[PDB]
Amino acid sequence: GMSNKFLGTWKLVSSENFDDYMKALGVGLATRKLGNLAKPTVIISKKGDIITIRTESTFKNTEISFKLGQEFEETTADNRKTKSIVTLQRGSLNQVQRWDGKETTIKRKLVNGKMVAECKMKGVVCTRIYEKV
Ligand SMILES: CCCCCC/C=C\CCCCCCCCCC(=O)O
Repeated sequence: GMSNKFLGTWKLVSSENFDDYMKALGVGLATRKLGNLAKPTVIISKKGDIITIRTESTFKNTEISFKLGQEFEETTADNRKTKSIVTLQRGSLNQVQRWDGKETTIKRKLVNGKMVAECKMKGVVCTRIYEKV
């Protein structure tokens, strides 16, 4: 299952191409300006086979709970209602969100003890690096 090295609290330390990623999602300018300033913490926890990913920031908080391989309904930070799934691939925790015939992926992987989130929508690739805190 998911590595126990994911469990705990993570702080954003770098974000590359997030504005274009949000644009691809249809997020408007005022929201993007606050999203570009946000430096969230992400808390990953697990109870039995249920994994929770909680994001906290001044602007927006989110939380998802899921079992690997089991599709669920999600509310995203920008207020999309998606059909989502999280699965593993080579230890990467990979999320897909679907809605209105569109798709985005967020792949969260451990790299030298950091957590790297690769976020893809259309041709846009955004990379967000987190330190464990
Ligand atoms: C919730 C805190 C960050 C987002 C703040 C701006 C709010 C809405 C715009 C849409 C953002 C959707 C992506 C959120 C980030 C996913 C990748 C990650 O966990 O780093």
